[PDB]
Amino acid sequence: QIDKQKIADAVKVILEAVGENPDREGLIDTPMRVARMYEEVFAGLKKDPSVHFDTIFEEQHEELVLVKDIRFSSMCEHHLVPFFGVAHVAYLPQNGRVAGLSKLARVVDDVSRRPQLQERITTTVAEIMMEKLKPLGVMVIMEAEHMCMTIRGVNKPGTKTITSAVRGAFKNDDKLRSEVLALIKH
Amino acid sequence: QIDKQKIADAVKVILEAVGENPDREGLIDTPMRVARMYEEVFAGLKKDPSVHFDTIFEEQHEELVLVKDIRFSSMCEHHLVPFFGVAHVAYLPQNGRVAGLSKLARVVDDVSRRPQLQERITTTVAEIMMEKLKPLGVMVIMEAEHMCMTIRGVNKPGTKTITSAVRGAFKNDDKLRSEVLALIKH
Amino acid sequence: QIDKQKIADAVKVILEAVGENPDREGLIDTPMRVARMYEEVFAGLKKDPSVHFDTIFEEQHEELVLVKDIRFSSMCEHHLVPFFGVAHVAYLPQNGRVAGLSKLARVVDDVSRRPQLQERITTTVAEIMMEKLKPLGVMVIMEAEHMCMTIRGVNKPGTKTITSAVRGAFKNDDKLRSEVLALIKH
Amino acid sequence: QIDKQKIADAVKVILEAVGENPDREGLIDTPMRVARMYEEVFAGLKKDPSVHFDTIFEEQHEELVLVKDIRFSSMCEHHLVPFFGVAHVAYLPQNGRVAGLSKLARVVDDVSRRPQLQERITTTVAEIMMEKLKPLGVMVIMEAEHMCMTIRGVNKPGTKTITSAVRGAFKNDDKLRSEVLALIKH
Amino acid sequence: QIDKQKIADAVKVILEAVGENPDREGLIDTPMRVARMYEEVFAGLKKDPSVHFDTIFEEQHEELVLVKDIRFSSMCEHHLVPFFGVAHVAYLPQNGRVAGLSKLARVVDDVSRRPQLQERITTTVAEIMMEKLKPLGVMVIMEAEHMCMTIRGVNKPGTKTITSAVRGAFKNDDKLRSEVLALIKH
Amino acid sequence: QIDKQKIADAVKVILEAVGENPDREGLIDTPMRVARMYEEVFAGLKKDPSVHFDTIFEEQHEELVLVKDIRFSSMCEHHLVPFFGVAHVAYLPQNGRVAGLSKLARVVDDVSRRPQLQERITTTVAEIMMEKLKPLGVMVIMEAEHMCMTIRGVNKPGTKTITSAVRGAFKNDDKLRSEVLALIKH
Amino acid sequence: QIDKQKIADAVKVILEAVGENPDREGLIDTPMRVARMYEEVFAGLKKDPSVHFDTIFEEQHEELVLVKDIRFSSMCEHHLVPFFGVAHVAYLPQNGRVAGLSKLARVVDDVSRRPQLQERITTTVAEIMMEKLKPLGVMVIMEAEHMCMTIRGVNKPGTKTITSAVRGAFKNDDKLRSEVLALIKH
Amino acid sequence: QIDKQKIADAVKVILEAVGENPDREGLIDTPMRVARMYEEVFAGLKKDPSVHFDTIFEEQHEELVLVKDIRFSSMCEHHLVPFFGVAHVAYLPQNGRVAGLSKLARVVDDVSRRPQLQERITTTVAEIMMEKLKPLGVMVIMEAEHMCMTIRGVNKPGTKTITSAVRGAFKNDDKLRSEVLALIKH
Amino acid sequence: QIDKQKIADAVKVILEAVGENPDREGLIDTPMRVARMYEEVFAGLKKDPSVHFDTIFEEQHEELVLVKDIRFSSMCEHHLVPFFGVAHVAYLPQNGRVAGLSKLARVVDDVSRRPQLQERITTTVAEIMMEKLKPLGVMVIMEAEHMCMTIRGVNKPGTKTITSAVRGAFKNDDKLRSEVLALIKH
Amino acid sequence: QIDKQKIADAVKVILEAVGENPDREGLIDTPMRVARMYEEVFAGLKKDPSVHFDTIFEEQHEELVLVKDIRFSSMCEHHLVPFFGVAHVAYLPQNGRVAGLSKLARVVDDVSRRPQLQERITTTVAEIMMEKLKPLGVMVIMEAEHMCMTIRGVNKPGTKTITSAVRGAFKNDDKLRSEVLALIKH
Repeated sequence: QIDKQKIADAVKVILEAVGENPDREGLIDTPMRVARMYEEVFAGLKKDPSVHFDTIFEEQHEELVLVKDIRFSSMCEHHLVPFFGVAHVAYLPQNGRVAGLSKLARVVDDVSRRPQLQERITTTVAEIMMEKLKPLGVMVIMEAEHMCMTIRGVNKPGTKTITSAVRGAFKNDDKLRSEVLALIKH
Repeated sequence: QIDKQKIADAVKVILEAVGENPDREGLIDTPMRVARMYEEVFAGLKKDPSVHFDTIFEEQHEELVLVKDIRFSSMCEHHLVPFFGVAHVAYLPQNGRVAGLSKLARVVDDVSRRPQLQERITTTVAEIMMEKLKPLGVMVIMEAEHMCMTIRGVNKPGTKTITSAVRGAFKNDDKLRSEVLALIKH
Repeated sequence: QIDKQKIADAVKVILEAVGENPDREGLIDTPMRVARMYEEVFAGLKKDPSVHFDTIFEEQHEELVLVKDIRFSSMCEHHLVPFFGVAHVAYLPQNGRVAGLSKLARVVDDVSRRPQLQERITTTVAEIMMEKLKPLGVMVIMEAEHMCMTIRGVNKPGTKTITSAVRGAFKNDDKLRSEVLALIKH
Repeated sequence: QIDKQKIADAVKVILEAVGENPDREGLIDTPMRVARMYEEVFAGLKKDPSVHFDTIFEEQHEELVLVKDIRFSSMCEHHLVPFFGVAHVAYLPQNGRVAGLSKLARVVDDVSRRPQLQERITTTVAEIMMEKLKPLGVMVIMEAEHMCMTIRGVNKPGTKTITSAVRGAFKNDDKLRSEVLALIKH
Repeated sequence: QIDKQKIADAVKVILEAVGENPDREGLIDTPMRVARMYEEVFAGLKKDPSVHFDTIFEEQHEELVLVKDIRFSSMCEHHLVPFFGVAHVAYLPQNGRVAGLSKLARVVDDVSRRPQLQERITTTVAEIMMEKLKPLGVMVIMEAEHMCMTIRGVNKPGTKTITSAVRGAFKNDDKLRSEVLALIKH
Repeated sequence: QIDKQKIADAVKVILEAVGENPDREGLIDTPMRVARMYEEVFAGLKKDPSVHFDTIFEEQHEELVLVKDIRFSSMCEHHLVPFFGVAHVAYLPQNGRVAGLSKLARVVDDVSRRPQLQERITTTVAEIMMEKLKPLGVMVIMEAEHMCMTIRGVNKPGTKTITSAVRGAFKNDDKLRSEVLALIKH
Repeated sequence: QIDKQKIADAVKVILEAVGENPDREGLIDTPMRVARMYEEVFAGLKKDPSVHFDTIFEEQHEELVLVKDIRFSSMCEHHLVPFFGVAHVAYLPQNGRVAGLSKLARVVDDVSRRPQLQERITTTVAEIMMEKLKPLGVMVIMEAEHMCMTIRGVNKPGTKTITSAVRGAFKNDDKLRSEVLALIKH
Repeated sequence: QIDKQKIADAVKVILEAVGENPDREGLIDTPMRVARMYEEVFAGLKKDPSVHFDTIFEEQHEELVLVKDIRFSSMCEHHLVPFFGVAHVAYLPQNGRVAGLSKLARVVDDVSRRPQLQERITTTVAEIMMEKLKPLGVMVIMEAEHMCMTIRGVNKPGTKTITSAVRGAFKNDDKLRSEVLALIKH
Repeated sequence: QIDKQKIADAVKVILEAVGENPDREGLIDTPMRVARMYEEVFAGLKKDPSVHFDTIFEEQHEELVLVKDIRFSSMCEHHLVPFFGVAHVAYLPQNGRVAGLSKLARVVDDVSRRPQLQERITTTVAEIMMEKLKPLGVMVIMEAEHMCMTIRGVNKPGTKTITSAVRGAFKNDDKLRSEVLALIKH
Repeated sequence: QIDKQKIADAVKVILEAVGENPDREGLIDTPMRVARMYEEVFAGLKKDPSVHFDTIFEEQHEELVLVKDIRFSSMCEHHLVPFFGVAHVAYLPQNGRVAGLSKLARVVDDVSRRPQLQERITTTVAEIMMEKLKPLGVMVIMEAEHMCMTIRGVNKPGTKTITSAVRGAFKNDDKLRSEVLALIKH
């Protein structure tokens, strides 16, 4: 349970401090709206994201699985402004241990819903999968645009950041990485 | 000069309140970074945006000028989260009073650099142009994506908001409005 | 409070009736999953979708607002299979009554979360807006693909259905309707 | 022969249970429509999909054949909601045994017309080909969007699942797999 | 029931006449395959396409409905070679009479499944809708590529033929036609 | 010389057999039109397609030549319905035996102008080039859509079939094949 | 019959005059090749292009027919270098007089196969249609790129020239012209 | 003839003044290179842009001619930095006076080859055409990107400026302007 | 110096020989226009293309440089009709010898401005770069459309010819060739 | 602090020398505007671009990070005219040393804000990243259009120059380079 009233009070202080009128009609509810938003976008601070893979797995299957264009969003920890884009998750199941698709997506969301670095989301999702799924390998790629960069002095809209994490077989098998990348293009 | 320290204190309170560890390496400078960011993105609170048109050029031309796909960003006043996209600005000069292209962009930026509604940015830019350029008419269209919407519970990425403001000749000449809209399509 | 157990029993009957083995591993949890899904996608049956506009902002703004590409999904009432696409909502505020963007999206979602016709979603959204925003006018357009049609006998993938509802000023002002349509193309 | 009446009764129970009015005009025929739909989309439960290859053409051609962007749809067995996209099927004929294109498509359709996992459709198609075509190798790739995921709480529209099955020469020849993937991009 | 054997005999004659060897492996079954194909693509000769309407529900709904990008194919009556593309069907319901979307598609198919002129398919579909739906108006547009043209001496691949039929209100209201055309672009 | 009258008679029989009125205005000339069309599209039955290379130009150039997006059409031998698309031809010349571009196209056309399998067109073009040009290697890729599949019960519009044939150096040099494939994407 | 030898002698003179060696291997046959090419591309000098409409189809159809993206090429009369692109032809049939598609294309080709101005091709095609089809109106649009301009003098590759001719109803009905233009833009 | 040496001396002074080393390898030849560049890009200062408009008579060449996507570049007179894009020129011939297409392009180039405002290039081109062609009307549109704006502090890459000039019939006939705009979109 | 009058006399002979009226208004100046055109497009016959190739010196720079999408045009030596498209030039500088961009383009133009084969342009540009830059290697790719093929009997518009030449390191390093190809796609 | 007056005097001399009237309204302030512009775009002459590298430490993160489509602009040192496009920067962090994204962009800008060669910007950025981040390797690619080439006699708009620099692991690992290139295309 987040203390929304405490956050709201801080937001009000911020608004006064930047030279705004916190009592004007457009801002009256902003403090609480910001609080509610933080509650939602930082909910992952209160959750172990690995729990979604504590579940019964899907019917046995032994070949590459790739789930691509999984939308995500997060907040840069440096500036607390959103960054957003897609994640692509590929892996080689071992002994038929396959992840429910919606569980995958929940991991990405849960890891994301806290102040982050894209790099840390990428590796964490890869680590959780290695831990919980014990596959022959995993490859995670994330692609995102950072407002940290679009709205600020630097002002570079259209810049995409791309992170990747390879574990297990994907670390040593370039042909496999290469196939994943080809399948992700389309 | 805004009180950055005061803002930083409030941000720290927010980080504790959401359940984060404000002393961890990735957050230690976040309070001050957010304060410096707010100083930059809300600088417009301290500026008259109309000053950029205190220099206008006198060459004699009476026909339509459209500047399209001017990038902008701002922060929704409801949630203090960025929205960003493009502005298109069209006007009918008279007495050859023409706006420098960079001056136009500065007006858009200055109006934008405060907590805003897209609607209000749109009309303000239009009003400033009527006041300072005294053209036969102006038409302003803005197109933007709101993170207010993409990162929150509602979760609708790809939603675009489009606003417009017409003044002078554009208000009564539908053919003219129509031509502008065709030229903006591209 | 939906009787999920009852639904699950009916689903199990359906699975037997189509010639499946409801006791096979891949189907054992299907009855309850379907029940939980129905609870979610038909939640709108228990909600008044108009409540989201019980809070409205007063600004001094009188010009066109268009929110386009709002993703939605629903279930055809004929076949209980999903249809999905986008809604575009345009309105002319009256007396500065402006809708929060997220409130708009919520209305679309809530109206959508029940067995539907696309036509009815379109008009209902429009009606709710006229009633709760009291704008000069509203125009709602929806564009969607129906699985009723992609998977089933007609087998016409790629077919899009487009519905519209105009009220108030949009009903009588063809120029205005025309401008909305141009802005929606881009 | 499916017991449609039994299904229709169960659907009526479901409609009552979710809080709908089964007697309203839009729903009166829904129970039977759903029954007829299930009879069609699950027809594959009554068919051997391998019969379509009981006719094969013998012309000494030994090189790669790829049939790409074969539309398919199916119903997830977990939620009985459609998933749909494209299948790509590549094979290396052996002794000039070539598949009729329409026979290929029929196999995909027939395997699909039952409650499924994408993975199982992929491998089943591949197995049927190896068995009935006896080619040097087969590669099957499927790309699909699951409504299981777009309409439910998880709410991740745009997410694509990609499955693959390689047999014979495609299992050991990475260059060949690579060429197929290039030809599928375009 | 058509006389497939008769057709097969004629096809065999055609194959001998063009200098082919009707006994070679690739052609042995061609006569009967062509017969079965004609039975399917010319099935409309045995059917009344008007029987599919009206699946008319009552809504209280008076606004435009457009179903676009309905795939169709037919055979030119001049050369018995396929032409194919899309149909777009728009109407203004009267007294809340709405057409099932799939019923619309079936009408297009049925009218199409016979030797045709694109022009005739277009008007026939429009007439059937006026007769059976009794709407305020209908507009039908078809867009297609003719192999009559792509494979023959003239050899103009990429040529599209576009036909239209307007009835009722669409005949007199250019604004309405115009809106339909805008919605069909996209 | 083809016996057009004999073909026309057979076409008339086919029209009666399918339940059409052969004497209606749109069909009266169809029998002879179809005969003249068959004369044209099956002209290749009377031609040696290799004669176009009884002509070569000695330049002493040894590097890759690729002619891409050569339009072709043909008739499936299984159903006598058109298929059409593009051919790409690449080769490594040897001793100034470069092929005139129009001579290449003529070979494709000539091989195509008879009842065919896409596979056979692909290999035949490749064989003719090896025989007549004696290059270090050849690679032929064809991409086409089959009406065999778009207009019939299977009904899969947008399906493309891709065939290839490699000879000489292209058979052993995967890097070379790969480069060709890259150059064909653009 | 044209005097190819005379042309070949003139071409040889041209080659000498520009400082080329007419006896080198690549040019030996060029004079006769250019003669044969001129015989083909200027064949329209010997043909009445109107004869293709001496056969008309009668069916009582009165609505708009548009044939778009008809490829053509011609030679500028100013420089004898090719220009090429597409023609779009729209007409309103009168008393059911409809043009065969291939006949239309032939007219465009025949008018084109002589030294031309794009403007003249456009009006000539329109005039022939009014004369031979006696429709309520015709609209012809041509779009082309001129090598007159890409290789020589302006050196402006990508420049398109667009010409139009309206007759009959299209001359007076701007809504109709407008609809044609919309249908051409897809 | 320009005094290049004088320009080169001034450029060298500029390089010293900005803190650069004019003797370093990369700058040694820069002063003369800048001089030669100015000679080329400002050559229009020494020419009468036209100055060269000869026409030919064609019959019922009274209809619209549009030359679109004419590439141009120029230098802003405010900053002496390039701007570039396309010009579109449309006119209604009078009495069959047609412009050579390349002559049009030359006029654009020549007017462009001097320090400019986009507005002035636009009107000048329009005026020259009215004076020298005496058409019923002319419409000129230019679309360009200004480096004045992409490289400087304002920093707005992607911004396009669009100017237009209408004379004669285009000034009073909105339908005509509209048709031009539609044809320019494609 | 070219003898333009001699060429003009030969062109006039050609025009009479093809059955044209050389005294009609559109053709009166054509002989001289064609002469002036040949003077321009064959100017390379009088020029050494290597002579203006100057290098730029960047000390120690050794990494890949690619200049892509360099427009060129030329005339096929077989038919004297234009072909045009793009050249891509990649090289590995040695010891910091780098090519000025405009110098590169000039070499391409100069080699092109004579009757050519695409292959010969390709290798010649490669050779000149080995000679004048002495790089570690060069790769040249050209992509063009030939009117030799679009306007003639063969009639295959859209056909692209692609040539390549590799020297030095690009000859033995397939990875490097591959990277160039990837960079050219975009 | 650069001597703006000196620069302004030189610019005035340049304007006279090219044949312009420096006293005309549009040019009066140009000299000083150019001076102020040079002060801004060449500000990098006074800064060390390596100072911005405040790396961030994330844990032990060792996997690929790519920041792509970073907009940049600079001035060619040869002609002092802008070139602009994108930079892509990829690196393999060592010991968790990661670069702030905005810091990366600042380095690109600072290196760019001086007369440059694209090649030198590319290597300098790469060097700075090796020095300051000490990663396992870096790859920098830049893609730009040069006005040096678009506005001048050579006149080749659309030409892109692509430069690269590889250090550390990217120098020896072609698979890695290849993966970066794929991710940049995407």
